[PDB]
Amino acid sequence: QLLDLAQKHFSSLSGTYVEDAVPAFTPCRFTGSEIRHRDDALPLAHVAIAVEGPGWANPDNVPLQVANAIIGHYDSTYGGGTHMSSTLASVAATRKLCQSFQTFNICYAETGLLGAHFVC
Amino acid sequence: GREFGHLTRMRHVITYSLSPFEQRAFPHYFTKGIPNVLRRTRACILRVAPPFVVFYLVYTWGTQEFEKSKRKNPAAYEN
Repeated sequence: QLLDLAQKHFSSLSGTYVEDAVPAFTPCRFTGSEIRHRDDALPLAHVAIAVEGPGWANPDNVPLQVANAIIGHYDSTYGGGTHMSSTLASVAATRKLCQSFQTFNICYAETGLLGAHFVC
Repeated sequence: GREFGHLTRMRHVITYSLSPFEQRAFPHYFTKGIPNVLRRTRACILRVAPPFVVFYLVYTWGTQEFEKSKRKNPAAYEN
């Protein structure tokens, strides 16, 4: 039924590019750099640190997701606190280092941002 | 007391930096460095050199005057 409805309605839409102006995908370079917007008025500091990561189709995404899960995520509202398995989360809860910290694995077609974001 | 956290209050100052491994250690070292050195020397020289020029003049004058002092005076043995 979905296929028939698609044939009924979306069929007119075409993949031809006017005057053969076809957009071409471009690999994006990853540049190790630091951008600091120092605004001492703000209550808490947000820092995001990342390294270049695999693309969507790269097989290494799964082990990296396992590694990030090992690192874990913590927020001040988490009940686990000190006893939480994540060493970073445990130390953060014990010393009240950060309000929240989470690990992200953003993946794009050919590059990705692998790292963590912590508010402290 | 003096620690990075509470040194001073600054706002809305954004700084962009590059990784050392992504940038060249010596960028335009001679093409830009030599003109900059010349500019710095031009700015400083008028203030710096003249005292040492005066010292050199004084030193030469003193050395020559001492050498003259040691030298014989003919008039002393005229008689």
